[PDB]
Amino acid sequence: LHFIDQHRAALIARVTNVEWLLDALYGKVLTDEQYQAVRAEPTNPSKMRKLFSFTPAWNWTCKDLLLQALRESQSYLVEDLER
Amino acid sequence: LHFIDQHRAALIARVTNVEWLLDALYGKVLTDEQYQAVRAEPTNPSKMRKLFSFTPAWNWTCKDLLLQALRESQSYLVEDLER
Amino acid sequence: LHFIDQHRAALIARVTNVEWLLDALYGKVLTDEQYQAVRAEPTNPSKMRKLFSFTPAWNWTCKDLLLQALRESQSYLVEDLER
Amino acid sequence: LHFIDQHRAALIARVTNVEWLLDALYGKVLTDEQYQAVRAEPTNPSKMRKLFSFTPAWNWTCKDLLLQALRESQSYLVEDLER
Amino acid sequence: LHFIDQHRAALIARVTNVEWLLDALYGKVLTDEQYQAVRAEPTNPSKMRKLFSFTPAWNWTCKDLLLQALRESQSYLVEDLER
Amino acid sequence: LHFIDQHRAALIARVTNVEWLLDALYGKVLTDEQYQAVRAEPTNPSKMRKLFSFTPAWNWTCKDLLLQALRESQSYLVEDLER
Amino acid sequence: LHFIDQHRAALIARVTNVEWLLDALYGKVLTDEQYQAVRAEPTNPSKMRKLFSFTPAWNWTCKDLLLQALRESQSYLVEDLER
Amino acid sequence: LHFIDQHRAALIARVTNVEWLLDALYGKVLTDEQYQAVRAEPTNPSKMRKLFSFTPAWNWTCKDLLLQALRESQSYLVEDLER
Amino acid sequence: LHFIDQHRAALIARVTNVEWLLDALYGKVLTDEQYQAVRAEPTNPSKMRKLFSFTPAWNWTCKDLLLQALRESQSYLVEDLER
Amino acid sequence: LHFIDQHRAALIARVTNVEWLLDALYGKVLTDEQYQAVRAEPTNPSKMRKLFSFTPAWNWTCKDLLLQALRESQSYLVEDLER
Amino acid sequence: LHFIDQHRAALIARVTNVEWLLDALYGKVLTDEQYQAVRAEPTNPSKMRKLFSFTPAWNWTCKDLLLQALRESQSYLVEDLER
Amino acid sequence: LHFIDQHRAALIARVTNVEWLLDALYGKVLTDEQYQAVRAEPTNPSKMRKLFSFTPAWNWTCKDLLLQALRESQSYLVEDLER
Repeated sequence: LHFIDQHRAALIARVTNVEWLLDALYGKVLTDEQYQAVRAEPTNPSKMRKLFSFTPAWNWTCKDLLLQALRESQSYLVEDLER
Repeated sequence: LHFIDQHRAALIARVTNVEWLLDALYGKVLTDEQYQAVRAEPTNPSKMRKLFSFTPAWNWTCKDLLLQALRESQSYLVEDLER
Repeated sequence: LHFIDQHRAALIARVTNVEWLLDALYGKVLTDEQYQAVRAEPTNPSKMRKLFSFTPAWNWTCKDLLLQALRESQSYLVEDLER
Repeated sequence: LHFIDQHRAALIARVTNVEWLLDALYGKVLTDEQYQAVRAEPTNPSKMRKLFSFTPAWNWTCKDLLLQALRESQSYLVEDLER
Repeated sequence: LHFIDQHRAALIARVTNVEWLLDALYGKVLTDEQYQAVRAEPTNPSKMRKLFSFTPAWNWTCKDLLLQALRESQSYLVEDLER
Repeated sequence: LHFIDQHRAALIARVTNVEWLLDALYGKVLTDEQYQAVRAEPTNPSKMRKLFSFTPAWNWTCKDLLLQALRESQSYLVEDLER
Repeated sequence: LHFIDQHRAALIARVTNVEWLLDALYGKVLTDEQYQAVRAEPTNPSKMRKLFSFTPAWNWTCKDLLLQALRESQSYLVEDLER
Repeated sequence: LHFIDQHRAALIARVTNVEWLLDALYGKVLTDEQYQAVRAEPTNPSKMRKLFSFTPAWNWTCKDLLLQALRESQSYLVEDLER
Repeated sequence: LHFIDQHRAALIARVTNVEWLLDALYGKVLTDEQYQAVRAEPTNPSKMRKLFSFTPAWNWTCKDLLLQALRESQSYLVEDLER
Repeated sequence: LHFIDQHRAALIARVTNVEWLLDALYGKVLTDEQYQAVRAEPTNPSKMRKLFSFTPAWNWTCKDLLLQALRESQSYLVEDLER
Repeated sequence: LHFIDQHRAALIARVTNVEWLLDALYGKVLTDEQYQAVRAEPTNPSKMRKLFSFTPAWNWTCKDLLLQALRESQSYLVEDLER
Repeated sequence: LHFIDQHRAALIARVTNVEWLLDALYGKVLTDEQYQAVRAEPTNPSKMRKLFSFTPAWNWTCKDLLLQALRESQSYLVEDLER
């Protein structure tokens, strides 16, 4: 939801595990060519920037799934960020 | 805590026992694929580098547990470093 | 078949023996340079992803043989996954 | 023949091994400068788009050679596509 | 079961008889090649760590068999563990 | 000849004496650094795969010589395999 | 035959006379270098493991010969185990 | 000479020992930085492609030296090649 | 200071230890994203070029620290350099 | 103290009794895992090198105790060395 | 000096004792991290390549010291090479 | 000379007394570490291989001395082999 958009800078500068997020979000909201497009990007902040460049085409449900994926992957990160 | 960040270079260049540290930190702050990635790295300083590249996503508690693990494993190392 | 696609994440995150999958599937669906490329990848989930990136060109028969290889290798893994 | 342009979308979306096609077609119809031009393109669908962008300058013989190269590389892919 | 996962560090740090464990687990869960791979590992803790690296593919039954093997082999070790 | 390629998986999974083959094939088709590289590999199936990863450069005569060495060393193995 | 791999653990754990067995199996399926290799192990279980690691290359005839050798050498073991 | 570029695809697909070629050709036609760049290439066919990417700047003498290095390294490979 | 700028070509072509320089310069003049970006660059001269690309934004003090790092790390390299 | 690293080559090349040294250093500076790791090393100089690879993590006190162990254990070595 | 650079291929392909060379060169021209990096390299020619990758930063004195170390270790090797 | 490496396989497969050879070649060609390393090898053919892997650094004189040692040790072996 709006949480990921309200903390764009922190998500860009602090996410360390993009691989699990891409695996979780594949097929339902990510098409494959986008998967190889974002995967070939060299460094983690750049991959986060590329991934969030595709958000404006998403609905509430897509952001909800992304937020759930972040909570499942790094609960401590979102817990710190919300505080 | 801030200790491991302020002494990053010394931690990279001087610590020698990494895989015990991974076992101590496994299951709470590191996941399985991250464990495999950090373990396959050949040299000890490079493994420390791979581990430290994962720090930015961590909160205060993760660094606290890491400091506890280092104190438990090499008390003499941290004792010398803090001086 | 569709089984490997609809459990893509589980195959990425849980398969531990990729070597026998390669040497069994060699000569019919993977060529030499592809085998060298997938084998040089360091970590097991990363090799799984490298192999799965080649799937979109495959037919029903290739996925059927791949599934048969999984069933022959780890019957328990596929048995747990299907449940 | 007409197979490659009548199924342009499938070739763009499903070809996974492009370097074998490139070096097979090198020298006879492909000169170097566009070889490094296409080789620097990051993801496989994009390289397929770049390669297909040069097709309007090809005659029947060149596209027949390309079809033969595809048949030699992945017989299963063309067999599925023709179906 | 979950017992071997919740006490992973202690099982790594204390188990000294890997030989009879590998003998008992051969065939039903363990094939020849990775048995050879684990048998070439120099130290006992490293052998346990390599063995545990292959657990994510296991189901409940495999973990139960491993727990039974540990109970049969070292009653004192597990008896210390639950307490 | 084609025999060693058509049963590649069986050769990977069943040959146990790589040392005599390496001694027999040294000098004429094996180079010194090649021998050092293949000898440093830990496990027998991995050594066999390292050896077969270098076969595509071989001609008919080299494969025939290797098959002759196999027949000389383990006649029973090739006899069972051909049946 | 299937007997030796059906009860591998008990054979490792109970058989006590290895020198006679190696003498019986020498020359026909065991090479001399294998003979010194297996002889160098300190304990009886280690020698038995070194021998059994060489079984995957064996055919039915070799397993039958080994079964006959064990039957002729240690009867009490075979009738006790088969029950 | 023209031999190496007329058989370019075979050289890409079948050369297995490129490291000796890099060792021999260093200092006279290969400079340090490109040697390091090609040395970091993952797979042997990719190494061959990277090395041949530098050919258009070579004269007859450099190609002759490379051909002589191929002959002295793997006589069987070339001998099969022209035939 | 001006020393590193006046010998730019020598620093690009002769520096062999990039790892310790990045470890030393981290935190004060290098950001996290800069460290990750430079760390993924394949070969040492390329990493030197990438590091020098950000120099125009540096003051006298940053170049002084960089020069001190070079002097203490490899005294022989600089000592040859000004001579 | 600083004595041990200034004569590192002679310490590697001449020390013959390692088991007693590891017994003396066990527990206070040496953990069980690294004890097993160093003890499994084949040759005495190699064991010394494995031990010395662990020095950078040590403080003055650990080196002082190791020096005392050498002095009390082998007198001829140190009495030849310091001169 | 220039001697080791002019005979680089022979040094790569013929040196058999690397560890003594590293111990001789440790401390004054080799740092700890480089020592660990070269140590993990599997094969002797490959460790020679890794060591020679660090030459460009060296001055005349460092190469002279390396030449002296080779003369001290294998006088016969350099004696044959110079001829 | 060329005699020992032209009959390398027979030397590996038939030489039975290595301790006398190491005593004869100690010091002049063999270093202390080299002697300890070759001694720790368990089996005689493996010891012969360990010794022969160190021959490429030898000149004509070392090979001549080794041939003289073999002739002095086992006249029957060389007499049979030369035929």
